[PDB]
Amino acid sequence: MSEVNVTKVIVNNPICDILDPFVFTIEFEALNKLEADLEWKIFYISAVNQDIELDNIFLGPIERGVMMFDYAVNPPDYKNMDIDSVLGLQAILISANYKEKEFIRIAYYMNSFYKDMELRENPPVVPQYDKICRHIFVENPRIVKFSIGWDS
Amino acid sequence: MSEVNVTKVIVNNPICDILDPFVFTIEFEALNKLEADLEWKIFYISAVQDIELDNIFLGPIERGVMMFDYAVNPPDYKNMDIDSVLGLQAILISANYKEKEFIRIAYYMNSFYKDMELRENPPVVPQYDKICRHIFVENPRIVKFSIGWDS
Repeated sequence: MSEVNVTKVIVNNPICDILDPFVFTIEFEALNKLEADLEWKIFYISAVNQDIELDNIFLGPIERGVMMFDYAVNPPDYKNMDIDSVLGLQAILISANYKEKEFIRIAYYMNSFYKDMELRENPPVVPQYDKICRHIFVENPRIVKFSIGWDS
Repeated sequence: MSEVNVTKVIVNNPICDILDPFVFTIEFEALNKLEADLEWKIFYISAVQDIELDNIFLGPIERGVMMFDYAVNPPDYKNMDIDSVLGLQAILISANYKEKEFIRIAYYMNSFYKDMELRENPPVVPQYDKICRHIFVENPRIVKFSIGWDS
């Protein structure tokens, strides 16, 4: 039923400071030309409280064939977030949409923690976001596909 | 009663193609000068026999702190069981003195196809250039052993 198959997702900087942008290399194959653009979104998932949309971009026109692209998005504003959405188990999710309907989601768990062990053992009362790093679990993508309408 | 303490181990390229060398940064402190060299080995652990990837000698050992980078080449995946290539494996750092092991540090790792179609349908002939390993860095498995030294 799906007109588009996602063939690759590369997490380019799986271990980095949390202030660094998320960078993905994404490959997909269109089985048919589509009249409209594909919409790719990135979501930050907290405290595994609501999901934060990091960015959304449109790609088109969509011809039959394979396309691979780089997608860099900025991190959310950790200063205005619950500390549990900053330190601990989080997730990052790629969402693909057509005509405002999601047809696949790919998410990766990630652990966020202070890089230096003493601050891990004794976290300060005021967080120091410049010394926190995320570790994305690239070997375990969580995928769900959805039946949507396309052009017919 | 150990004369040498291992204070840091950093896995420099924890997520990479399996054909890339393993690179470690290792820090240790000798509480006393030692008459002989330290021997550091790296082992590839299958089906989580073991393959010794390399061994190097460091010396002379003076009292104090030393940090060094240790790069070793991967094993010959073409002559290995596919189950020793894809899946849960391990990589182990071994430190020895006078041919006696006094500490071992190991990390689990998952190795998987980067392309989703080959992940769902792995080929009968492996494509090692398209497999990636993820070394599980925040869970080091350490065991220390009391050995004889110089006294």
